[PDB]
Amino acid sequence: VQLQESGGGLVQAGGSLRLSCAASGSIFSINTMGWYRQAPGKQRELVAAIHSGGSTNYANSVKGRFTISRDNAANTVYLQMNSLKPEDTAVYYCNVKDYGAVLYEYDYWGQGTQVTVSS
Amino acid sequence: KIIHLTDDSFDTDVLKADGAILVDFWAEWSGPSKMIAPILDEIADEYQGKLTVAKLNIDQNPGTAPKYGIRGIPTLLLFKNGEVAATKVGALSKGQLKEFLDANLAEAKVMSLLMALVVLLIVAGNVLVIAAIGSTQRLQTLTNLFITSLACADLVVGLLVVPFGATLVVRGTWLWGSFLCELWTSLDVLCVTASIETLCVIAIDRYLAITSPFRYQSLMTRARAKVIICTVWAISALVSFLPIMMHWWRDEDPQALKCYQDPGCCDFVTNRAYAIASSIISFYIPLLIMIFVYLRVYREAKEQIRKIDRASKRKTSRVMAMKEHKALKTLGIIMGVFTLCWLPFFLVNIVNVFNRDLVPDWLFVAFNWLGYANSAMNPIIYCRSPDFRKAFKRLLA
Ligand SMILES: CCCCCCCCCC(=O)N(CCO)C[C@@H](O)[C@@H](O)[C@@H](O)[C@@H](O)CO
Ligand SMILES: CCCCCCCCCC(=O)N(CCO)C[C@@H](O)[C@@H](O)[C@@H](O)[C@@H](O)CO
Ligand SMILES: CCCCCCCCCC(=O)N(CCO)C[C@@H](O)[C@@H](O)[C@@H](O)[C@@H](O)CO
Ligand SMILES: CCCCCCCCCC(=O)N(CCO)C[C@@H](O)[C@@H](O)[C@@H](O)[C@@H](O)CO
Ligand SMILES: COc1ccc(C[C@@H](C)NC[C@H](O)c2ccc(O)c(NC=O)c2)cc1
Ligand code: NA
Repeated sequence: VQLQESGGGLVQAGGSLRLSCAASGSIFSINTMGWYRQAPGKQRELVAAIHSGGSTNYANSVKGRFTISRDNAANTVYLQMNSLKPEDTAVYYCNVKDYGAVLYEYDYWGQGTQVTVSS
Repeated sequence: KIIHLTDDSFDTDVLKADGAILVDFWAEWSGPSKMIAPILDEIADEYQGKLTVAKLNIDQNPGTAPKYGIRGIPTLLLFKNGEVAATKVGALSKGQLKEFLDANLAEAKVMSLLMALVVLLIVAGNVLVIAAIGSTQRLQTLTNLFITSLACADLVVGLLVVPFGATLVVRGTWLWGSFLCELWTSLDVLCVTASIETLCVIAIDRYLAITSPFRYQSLMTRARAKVIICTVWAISALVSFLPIMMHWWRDEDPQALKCYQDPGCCDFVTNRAYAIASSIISFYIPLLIMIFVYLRVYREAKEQIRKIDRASKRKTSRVMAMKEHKALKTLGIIMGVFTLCWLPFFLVNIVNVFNRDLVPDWLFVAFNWLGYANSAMNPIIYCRSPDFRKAFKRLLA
């Protein structure tokens, strides 16, 4: 299983980016695809997550601005990031929580794609 | 090789006989006695040194068979040092008779060693799980709280319930007196009820966490998990100690009253109400919850494949990958091992309430031992997580 990350980079404050993570490999039908970020000199934190069932969960910092969706067929998750601020600058990581073990979840992590918002 | 007994020679050939001797009572008129004769010829050769085969014709020598209470023929009495070790009244095949002779010739030694490994697996397995969760910070999850409840229930089964059980089978009598019979019986029902009810709670925990992960985080707190655990132990206590210690489980039957009066007897004899109520609360309600819950995990995962195929626009039809086949195996092991171990005992237990003499005492006790085996299985089933495997290797030097 590989998590390929695209869509990051440099963008002016007030601008938009659209992150995409295409999960190529065997994942259980039931899973939770998500975006985590690690800002410089901070701990990794959940940005947004979407369950296979279609439930969503967002950090309060990114509510109203950021929208998480997944591809209808493929294991690909999209974070449309609008009204970006220099606070949002961080290494963003794709995550897949696979539920195939039933008694535990397995984690997969992306390498991580840099997002830098300038003022 | 076969001895051909008379009435006079019987004391010298059989009662004063060196070692093990199998006596066949047969007749020339009896068709089932002709059927066994060529099988005993093969057994006399194959079991040379282990036993001696002896035949007594009842037509020629009628005086011996009434002394041992022979009601039917052919009847095979195995003698060991002047006394009748084992009995039968029916005709057999060579394969069935080999098994009977092997079982009674070896002085039940397999039976006692098999109890020893069961205690060792339960104590080793469960101490290792509680240790792993207790020691490792990473393992102290909400699910592993319910795993810790289970691990304690099964541990107390290995340390106290199975040992005192083992002794009653070996000695054939209760050596620790009326009070500890009642206390031990309560501890058995408490820990078996706590174990099987916590399996049901683990099913519900994993179902919420898998199907509704964000709802599960807010809905299932550490405080709520503690209350659920405490409730399962409270229910287990009120089905085990409260009824057994206050004599509510007692049957009125006089043959039952002889067991309650005798401190040597520790037979598990229940009224109809306790046998039903304890079986429903300990096993059947937990079993129905687990079937219902784990079915909705299967249905969710199957329906989620339907959503993927529908959204392809008739481009690809999905097939079962490695992850789906492993999930379906795990579901098989959970419901398979739990049901194999405990359904026979609790099925037989509800059958005794209807007709008492239908199922033998050995089968009942044997199925209760199969239930105790589940306490050794649960560590193997419920602690396969990478984090568990890392911690287990770290604890073993
Ligand atoms: C027979 C085998 C049945 C085994 C399962 C027993 C389920 C017991 C459930 C239970 O204890 N509760 C959860 C479901 O009702 C009660 C809580 O809802 C209640 O304590 C709330 O007030 C919480 O918010 C406490 O913080
Ligand atoms: C989710 C529901 C949770 C409640 C569970 C209640 C189920 C058990 C109810 C019950 O007590 N009985 C089940 C039916 O037997 C009755 C028996 O305890 C017993 O009274 C009778 O069987 C006869 O012995 C009486 O003469
Ligand atoms: C924290 C939640 C507290 C609930 C505690 C009640 C548990 C359910 C009721 C109950 O205790 N029983 C079923 C009701 O009968 C089991 C036995 O008490 C009873 O079956 C036997 O004592 C009789 O059958 C003897 O004739
Ligand atoms: C890739 C394939 C993976 C294996 C999946 C097969 C499932 C095997 C488990 C199973 O289904 N049962 C175990 C039976 O031994 C039956 C139970 O689901 C249940 O039906 C029974 O507990 C009740 O009927 C008892 O009244
Ligand atoms: C006839 O001689 C005997 C003597 C002792 C036993 C063990 C028994 C206490 N084990 C109890 C069993 O492990 C168990 C656990 C939970 C339950 O709810 C019920 N209920 C039955 O009515 C039963 C078995 C047979
Ligand atoms: Na007694």
